Amino acid sequence: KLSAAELRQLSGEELRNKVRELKEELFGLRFQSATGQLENTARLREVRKDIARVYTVLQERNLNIVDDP
RNA sequence: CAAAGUUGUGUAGUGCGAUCGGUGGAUGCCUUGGCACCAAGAGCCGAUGAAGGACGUUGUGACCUGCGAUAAGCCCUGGGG
Ligand SMILES: [Mg+2]
Repeated sequence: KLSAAELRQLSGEELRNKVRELKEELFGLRFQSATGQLENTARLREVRKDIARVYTVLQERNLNIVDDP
């Protein structure tokens, strides 16, 4: 899974929790990469892409491009 | 055999020719680059912060191109497969 437009079915607070969880996962991945672990390197970019998606949804809600749930 | 006389000279090197190579990158044939134009556009950008940059950004060392900590990319829409 890589997240998609179903993030628009979530609420603001749980989307922000999603942001925090994604940031923590990226932190762990970066530490693994530094320490020599993390064979799965593509996730290291996909997590940042997911953060971008969640910020996209939040900003469209904030700017009223899409009606806020 | 002696006497008198004649002629000859490449083991150092060199010249010329032929031949076989080396160096060199001319020539010929090209080209992801230029040059001069034609036709149609567009003729402004900027405090909603420009022109141009610095630094950063990739699974990984650099540089170029793109991008800006949402960082060779995020979303919507249409096309295409
Ligand atoms: Mg003209």
